[PDB]
Amino acid sequence: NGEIQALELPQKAEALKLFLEETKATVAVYLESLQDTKITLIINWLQE
Amino acid sequence: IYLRDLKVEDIPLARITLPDFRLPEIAIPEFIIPTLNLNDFQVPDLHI
Repeated sequence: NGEIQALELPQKAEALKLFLEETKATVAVYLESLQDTKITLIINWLQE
Repeated sequence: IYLRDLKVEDIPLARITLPDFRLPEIAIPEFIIPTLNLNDFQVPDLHI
């Protein structure tokens, strides 16, 4: 227990969890921006 | 003229972000074996 607490293992786990959640949120935002959830947005793609 | 039915609209991921993939804190399950005493039941009365 002293060795676990000496290496701030729970803190590193929390930081990794937060960074993973941030990365997942960014990836979800990017996917929502890329994927078209509407027919017209696809048709507008033809205009490009 | 283009089709109007999609399945991206059925997926919650393409609509709202989902910060999944969480990491539990680094802990340890502490479980100690009980102290089993038996000298109180039997008493060796024989000299060796």
